[PDB]
Amino acid sequence: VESFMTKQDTTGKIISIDTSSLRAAGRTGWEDLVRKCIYAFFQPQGREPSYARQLFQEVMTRGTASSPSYRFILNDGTMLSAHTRCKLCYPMQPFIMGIHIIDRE
Amino acid sequence: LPPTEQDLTKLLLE
Repeated sequence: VESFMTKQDTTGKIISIDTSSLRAAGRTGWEDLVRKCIYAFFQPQGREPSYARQLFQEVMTRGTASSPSYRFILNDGTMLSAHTRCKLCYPMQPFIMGIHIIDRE
Repeated sequence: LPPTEQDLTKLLLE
């Protein structure tokens, strides 16, 4: 599984990212990949809020959330998709752990 | 509030 993790505080600010799995995956361009994926996650979905905002609102009320697939474009024109799941964790202050899973197919 | 380019540069080096 090609993925990366984020941690957000309860304002939704990202306070860390873990790219260890991407760096072990043997492909170049993972920095561009992570930026592009995050930016796609945070983009307004037409008239609806971004998946980031939808997941944040849901996870803070109900403790878990999941996005459908969203697409983004690497610098060389390569089209990928990802989806995101997250979880409110009570350890310290409470934080939101998110996993972002890449589909290359 | 989305993360800016500088927000991500910081997270990715830290």
